[PDB]
Amino acid sequence: AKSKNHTTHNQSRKWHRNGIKKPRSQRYESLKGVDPKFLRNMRFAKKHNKKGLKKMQANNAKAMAARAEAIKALVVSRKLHRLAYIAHPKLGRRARARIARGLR
Amino acid sequence: TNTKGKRRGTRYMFSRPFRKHGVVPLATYMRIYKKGDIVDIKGMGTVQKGMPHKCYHGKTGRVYNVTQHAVGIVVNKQVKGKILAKRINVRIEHIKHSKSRDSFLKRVKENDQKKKEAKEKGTWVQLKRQPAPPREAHFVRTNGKEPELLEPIPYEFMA
Amino acid sequence: APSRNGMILKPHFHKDWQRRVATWFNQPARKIRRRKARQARARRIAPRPAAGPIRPIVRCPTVRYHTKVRAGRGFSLEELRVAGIHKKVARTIGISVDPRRRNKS
Amino acid sequence: PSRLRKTRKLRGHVSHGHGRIGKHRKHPGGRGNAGGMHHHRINFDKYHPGYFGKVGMRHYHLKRNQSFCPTVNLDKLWTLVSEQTRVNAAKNKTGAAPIIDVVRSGYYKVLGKGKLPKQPVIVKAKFFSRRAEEKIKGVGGACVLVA
Amino acid sequence: GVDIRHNKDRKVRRKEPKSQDIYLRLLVKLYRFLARRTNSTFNQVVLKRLFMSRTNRPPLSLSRMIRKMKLPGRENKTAVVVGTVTDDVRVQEVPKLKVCALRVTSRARSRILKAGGKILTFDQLALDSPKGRGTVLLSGPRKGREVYRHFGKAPGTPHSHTKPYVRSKGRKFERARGRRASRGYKN
RNA sequence: CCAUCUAAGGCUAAAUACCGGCACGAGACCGAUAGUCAACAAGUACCGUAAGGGAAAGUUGAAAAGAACUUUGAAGAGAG
RNA sequence: CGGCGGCGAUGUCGGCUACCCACCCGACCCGUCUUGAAACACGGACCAAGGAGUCUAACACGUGCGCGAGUCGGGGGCUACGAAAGCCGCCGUGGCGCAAUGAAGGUGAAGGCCGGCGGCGCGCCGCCGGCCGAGGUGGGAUCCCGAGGCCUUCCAGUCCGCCGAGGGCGCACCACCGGCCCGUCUCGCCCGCCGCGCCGGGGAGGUGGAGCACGAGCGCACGUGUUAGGACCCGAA
RNA sequence: GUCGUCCGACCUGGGUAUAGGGGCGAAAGACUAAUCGAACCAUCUAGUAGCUGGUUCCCUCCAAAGUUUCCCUCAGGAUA
RNA sequence: GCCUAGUGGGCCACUUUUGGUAAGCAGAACUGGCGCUGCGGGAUGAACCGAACGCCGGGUUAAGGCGCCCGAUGCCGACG
RNA sequence: GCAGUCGGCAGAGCGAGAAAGAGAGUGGCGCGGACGCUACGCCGCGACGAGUAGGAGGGCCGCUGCGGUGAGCCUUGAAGCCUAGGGCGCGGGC
RNA sequence: AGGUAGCCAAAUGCCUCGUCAUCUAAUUAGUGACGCGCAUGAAUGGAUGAACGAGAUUCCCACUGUCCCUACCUACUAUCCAGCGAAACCACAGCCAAGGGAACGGGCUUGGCGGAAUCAGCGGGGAAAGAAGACCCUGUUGAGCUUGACUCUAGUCUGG
RNA sequence: UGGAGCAGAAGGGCAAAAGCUCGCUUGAUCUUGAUUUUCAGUACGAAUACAGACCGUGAAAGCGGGGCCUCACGAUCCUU
RNA sequence: CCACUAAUAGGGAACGUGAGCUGGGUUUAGACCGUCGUGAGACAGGUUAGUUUUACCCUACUGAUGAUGUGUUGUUGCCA
Ligand SMILES: [Mg+2]
Ligand SMILES: [Mg+2]
Ligand SMILES: [Mg+2]
Ligand SMILES: [Mg+2]
Ligand SMILES: [Mg+2]
Ligand SMILES: [Mg+2]
Ligand SMILES: [Mg+2]
Ligand SMILES: [Mg+2]
Ligand SMILES: [Mg+2]
Ligand SMILES: [Mg+2]
Ligand SMILES: [Mg+2]
Ligand SMILES: [Mg+2]
Ligand SMILES: [Mg+2]
Ligand SMILES: [Mg+2]
Ligand SMILES: [Mg+2]
Ligand SMILES: [Mg+2]
Ligand SMILES: [Mg+2]
Ligand SMILES: [Mg+2]
Ligand SMILES: [Mg+2]
Ligand SMILES: [Mg+2]
Ligand SMILES: [Mg+2]
Ligand SMILES: [Mg+2]
Ligand SMILES: [Mg+2]
Ligand SMILES: [Mg+2]
Ligand SMILES: [Mg+2]
Ligand SMILES: [Mg+2]
Ligand SMILES: [Mg+2]
Ligand SMILES: [Mg+2]
Ligand SMILES: [Mg+2]
Ligand SMILES: [Mg+2]
Ligand SMILES: [Mg+2]
Ligand SMILES: [Mg+2]
Ligand SMILES: [Mg+2]
Ligand SMILES: [Mg+2]
Ligand SMILES: [Mg+2]
Ligand SMILES: [Mg+2]
Ligand SMILES: [Mg+2]
Ligand SMILES: [Mg+2]
Ligand SMILES: [Mg+2]
Ligand SMILES: [Mg+2]
Ligand SMILES: [Mg+2]
Ligand SMILES: [Mg+2]
Ligand SMILES: [Mg+2]
Ligand SMILES: [Mg+2]
Ligand SMILES: [Mg+2]
Ligand SMILES: [Mg+2]
Ligand SMILES: [Mg+2]
Ligand SMILES: [Mg+2]
Ligand SMILES: [Mg+2]
Ligand SMILES: [Mg+2]
Ligand SMILES: [Mg+2]
Ligand SMILES: [Mg+2]
Ligand SMILES: [Mg+2]
Ligand SMILES: [Mg+2]
Ligand SMILES: [Mg+2]
Ligand SMILES: [Mg+2]
Ligand SMILES: [Mg+2]
Ligand SMILES: [Mg+2]
Ligand SMILES: [Mg+2]
Ligand SMILES: [Mg+2]
Ligand SMILES: [Mg+2]
Ligand SMILES: [Mg+2]
Ligand SMILES: [Mg+2]
Ligand SMILES: [Mg+2]
Ligand SMILES: [Mg+2]
Ligand SMILES: [Mg+2]
Ligand SMILES: [Mg+2]
Ligand SMILES: [Mg+2]
Ligand SMILES: [Mg+2]
Repeated sequence: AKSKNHTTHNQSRKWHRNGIKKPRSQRYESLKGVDPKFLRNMRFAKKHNKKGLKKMQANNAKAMAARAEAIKALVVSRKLHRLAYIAHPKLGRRARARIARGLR
Repeated sequence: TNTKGKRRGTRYMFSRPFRKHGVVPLATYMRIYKKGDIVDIKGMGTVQKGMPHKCYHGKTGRVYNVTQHAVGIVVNKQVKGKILAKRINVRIEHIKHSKSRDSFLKRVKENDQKKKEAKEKGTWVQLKRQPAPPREAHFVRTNGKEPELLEPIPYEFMA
Repeated sequence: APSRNGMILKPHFHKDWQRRVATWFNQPARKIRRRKARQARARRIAPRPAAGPIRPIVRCPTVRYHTKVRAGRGFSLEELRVAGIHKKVARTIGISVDPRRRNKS
Repeated sequence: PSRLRKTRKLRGHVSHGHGRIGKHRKHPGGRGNAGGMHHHRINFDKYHPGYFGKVGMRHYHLKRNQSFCPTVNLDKLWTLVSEQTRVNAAKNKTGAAPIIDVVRSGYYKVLGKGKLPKQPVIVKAKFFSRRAEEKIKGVGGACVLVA
Repeated sequence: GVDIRHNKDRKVRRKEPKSQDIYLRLLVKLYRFLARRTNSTFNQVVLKRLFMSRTNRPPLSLSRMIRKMKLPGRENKTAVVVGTVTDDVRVQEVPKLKVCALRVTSRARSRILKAGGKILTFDQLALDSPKGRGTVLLSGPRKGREVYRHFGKAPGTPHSHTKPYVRSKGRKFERARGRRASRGYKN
């Protein structure tokens, strides 16, 4: 009783019924497999980013003034265009009313 | 059935090109691979260490980890009906920088360079690249000469 | 055969359990009969209390329960001796007696 | 209710929801947990890792009342006493701190999980966690061992 | 003959509550009218949340509701949940809360009402704010049930922190072969 | 060291069990191919040397008022 | 249609269907196993009656109800239908839940700021006090504020409602980063006392865990699925 | 019908003895109540079956697989 | 995201293709079919061509056809 | 989409290409008006409809028995059964 | 140990219808020999051999319907009638040729064609009936028997 | 230009080498995790980049945690 | 192979034809020999003994009555 050994016959149909989805790339991907020395130092950097917090607020409030002051320191046819202006509901309102104000 | 060997059927794939054997040229080793950089995988057979498997040869991926002599790359690999994002470790000899993204970088530099100027001049530039349009109506000058008359050749049995 | 994610179960039904199945359809009948036996006892011992003799205060052993006190089997012979009650007249005037129980405190 | 069962809608269909090719046979695969190491090994390893094998010491006559130690965290520590116990202790000025015996309420050990409200307390337990006692000292208070 | 697939034509979203509760159905009858005849999307989210099962309406504890109304900019404003407001006993101080809910547990009612707060029901919420202005819609943890610890990657695959189904837990219950390096392998 | 009993002799109700038996009561049960094998001359008739096996079979009508008398036929069976 | 016609009481009108018959076209006998049945595959002469996914237990998930950090009297007890229902709380014993981890001994779930003092050589490496205090980033249903504006002769001029550039707080949830707990490993300096010990406690960095990180469970009912039971029904040698 | 034997290891009635992994056998695995390469009866027992057969109302909506890997696996399961 | 039935005997054809003298043979790749599916056409027909189906009226087509069976040339059809 | 059946307590609008108010104040005779709406209902648009194994939904389809209900039916005739009668429903069936 | 005495194409010889003789018109048969004996052989008994045999073969005489080559007669049937009166079997049924088709049709396609109800015969067909193929294979189904199979055990030997 | 050798089958790879000859050695050591390969995206085996030790070697850059790569191997229970 | 003869051609029809026969040979159970096997047993190796069932159904076939029509009947006929 021999039988069929191997095929990949209906498989490309079955893979495409629910689709061959690309894997879900979202930002901030995981850090598994990165170099442990680099990751240990990165965790030390993240552990001490709060240390220079005063320099951040000092330079942030200083950069706010030096740019917020710097912003205000120196500061197709005569038929079809005209009909598109008259038949515009908000632009051609008084000019549309002028037709009746002549038509009386 | 076949064998599940790691280099099965890689006789021409991992072989060196003709008259390209021997010493690896040393600017292969001098290229800077950052995190997130897009590179192409191509297994050099001179170096037997760090060799990618044959299913990664000719695939393009994103570098997620850098070590002394090798990088980790996220590679799309289709496994029947699902595509997995591979975390592979492969040496510097078996990779090369992909040029597919550095023309998009050329396009974004000439697109922000065409947004930031001509805005003060008021005109409108184009940034989305249109496909190859139908050919414009043009005149064809036959100055003097009449178009040469072609006939099919008689069949002669060549050999 | 097992299906996907589920518990591994070991039902103890490999014996002939259906001969020895004890249904409880006589539960309210047992309750009603126990009740009538209780009132028959209470009517028989007419001024003596219905639950029975007085039971002593015992500390439960075995650390889960050793903060809790409960009713023991009987007052011990040294408790009756210090109370000045004969250990044979105690059960006649309604005192439970436990000869087996020591005191340690 | 037999009338809401699937077997009422299966009246008139030949194979009763079990297929014409592979039928409803008796026990195709063995009974119970048969073949858990042989032919159901993939299921047993994929969903029940650690089912086979023998780990750790035996203890022949285990009395579960011996290792009885119900624990309480410090966030539920004031739930053992009434509310007037907390608010009278809050309003008084003599420093008269109430006692919480957790053995009285039914616990043997105090672990310290939550934050503890800022007022003194005397806590009696059979055992204490280190973080529990240091939080009671930090809020101001005492840990009293009882047996 | 048209080449279209009909596998996902029928949406598998609830049109009505499966509950035959007449009080919930009168609430749904109110908020069908509100979610249809108003421009407010709050009323739509309220009506679709009134549809859901009990598991998709997990209870909201007092402390979670305290901290979600504690955020800056959410003062004098009504907490709305379409589930249960339950008591949380690890809470020492309860500030003034204006709450609308389907059910409030009895001790949570005592704590909120002794705190000087108001408990509304949804028919009162509709008469107070017909479009849900001045509302903070909240939910309980929808993964808070213990089924989700069993849900995920199969335990027995690498880096799979999924709780297995055990009859009991102990040293001889699912701890040996696939879980120690000494007993064959570790995942 | 400590703890706990005092073996190799004996009796003892109650709570507990009860598909046999005596007498009952009940039922979201079954309704004569069902329900016990057995609604009835049922562990009967019948079978096997034996151990054993083992049925079928309820219903006129309210009341037998169960058709006197006449006639054909030897009668069964008819017609009145 | 604000257009008309004809036929009518014992021989005619209508009745798609319903009984029989006629004709044209179509049309092989069902069930089953099978790649393939009208098969020279098997079962079926005909009719009536009977005749096959049930019940119990466990688990999983979903859904409904009640109560909810609890929940549950199922066992016991008190007071015709009713062997029911009601009650008990100093009957919650107990189960499951609120805590995990380790083989076990066992242990067991945030911290920062300020005042005082190259001891060392916690400027670094503990304790006295006070204060603030349960993380962050991105997305995120809802919701909040509002530069302006939604005409009826025209300027104001107020209130209400609506819309809105833009900016916010951000539910649940997801992804990532930190943080905390138990096992284990590596490094390293201290802190404690009734007994200063082969004592006890702490830190930094990884790593194993079915964890924590402001609960979600319990009981009941329904439905499916997997089992143990005669186990959908009939069948061995 | 034709045949073997028909004074002897002959034929035959009744009584008696041996009983089921046992008897008895001038031996064919023959006979042991039409049953024998292990009788018959009842029970365990509704023994188990990856194997055949069957599996009972209507309408509506959706709609496959015979492929991967592992298995004393190849007429079967687990897994995707 | 959960739960999950059925399936895990396949077969046929263009093109590629291995063994075999070859096979309505055995074995693969790609895609489409048949199985699971009626309909028009190939006289007939699992798979070929056209085309996929709620119950109907009008119209029109595809692939096939148009002496008669048998709808359609019963055209004063073209050139051999 | 429809709770807007908003009626001498009246004024009968909201299909219209273009974000929003048929807003309100103050200075400069005859007694009338279809239907609807078991909101688990009713109405309107558009696209679609093959199906084995299998899954799900709706059954004013059917049987038996129980709990409620129909001031139900029934010896002036119940169940059952027969019928070239009348019909209904896509059908189960009535 | 290397098969001795004997015997043989035997009931034992593949090649093989062995070679020679004899038997016949003609003999793969029979008998007598021959022995290189696939693979004869001595109480796993060898060789012989009267008498006996419902034992297996070959030839001859005699006799005959065994046959050439069939025919006729008799009894009981069959047949018909009176009385009596079953069973097997049965999807529906029943005329063919070719086609296609699960590769041998009663039905389908295309043709040939087709006429009530019946009797005696008949054995071509119904892949006729009879009995879930006994041959073959599969089953993680058995049973009878054997032993150098695995694991035991009655008995028995031996020691304490 | 490798037409030699690199332990072997074959293929790939290799020339101041990966071959041959010396010198010194024991990275063929201890310990976490991640990954590839077969894959169900499970184990084993094999492999790959890291990291933490402690070493070898070289003037040093470096290189080494077995063999130039593709093969050379083994769960639970038990024993040691 | 003998003999005759004009010649002593080859085939098919489920390798036509067993409810037509026969049963010599294959191919059950009895038994002998050779070879093989420790053995039970095996042998496209010899040898001997070994139950051949049913038609009355439908068709086909062969005969036998008849059947529709000419009004009924009979005689004589014709030949598709
Ligand atoms: Mg197969
Ligand atoms: Mg299954
Ligand atoms: Mg009592
Ligand atoms: Mg179906
Ligand atoms: Mg079936
Ligand atoms: Mg099913
Ligand atoms: Mg199956
Ligand atoms: Mg089953
Ligand atoms: Mg195995
Ligand atoms: Mg369509
Ligand atoms: Mg469909
Ligand atoms: Mg779908
Ligand atoms: Mg004594
Ligand atoms: Mg005694
Ligand atoms: Mg009867
Ligand atoms: Mg009856
Ligand atoms: Mg009976
Ligand atoms: Mg009768
Ligand atoms: Mg026709
Ligand atoms: Mg079948
Ligand atoms: Mg077949
Ligand atoms: Mg069929
Ligand atoms: Mg055929
Ligand atoms: Mg069959
Ligand atoms: Mg039959
Ligand atoms: Mg019936
Ligand atoms: Mg639930
Ligand atoms: Mg009663
Ligand atoms: Mg399940
Ligand atoms: Mg059964
Ligand atoms: Mg079952
Ligand atoms: Mg049986
Ligand atoms: Mg004898
Ligand atoms: Mg024999
Ligand atoms: Mg099988
Ligand atoms: Mg089969
Ligand atoms: Mg199968
Ligand atoms: Mg083939
Ligand atoms: Mg084949
Ligand atoms: Mg099939
Ligand atoms: Mg399809
Ligand atoms: Mg089709
Ligand atoms: Mg043709
Ligand atoms: Mg084509
Ligand atoms: Mg038409
Ligand atoms: Mg035609
Ligand atoms: Mg359909
Ligand atoms: Mg000799
Ligand atoms: Mg002769
Ligand atoms: Mg001779
Ligand atoms: Mg011999
Ligand atoms: Mg011999
Ligand atoms: Mg007669
Ligand atoms: Mg036939
Ligand atoms: Mg016909
Ligand atoms: Mg015949
Ligand atoms: Mg068979
Ligand atoms: Mg058989
Ligand atoms: Mg098998
Ligand atoms: Mg056996
Ligand atoms: Mg290292
Ligand atoms: Mg080397
Ligand atoms: Mg084992
Ligand atoms: Mg023949
Ligand atoms: Mg024949
Ligand atoms: Mg015969
Ligand atoms: Mg013979
Ligand atoms: Mg024989
Ligand atoms: Mg006859």
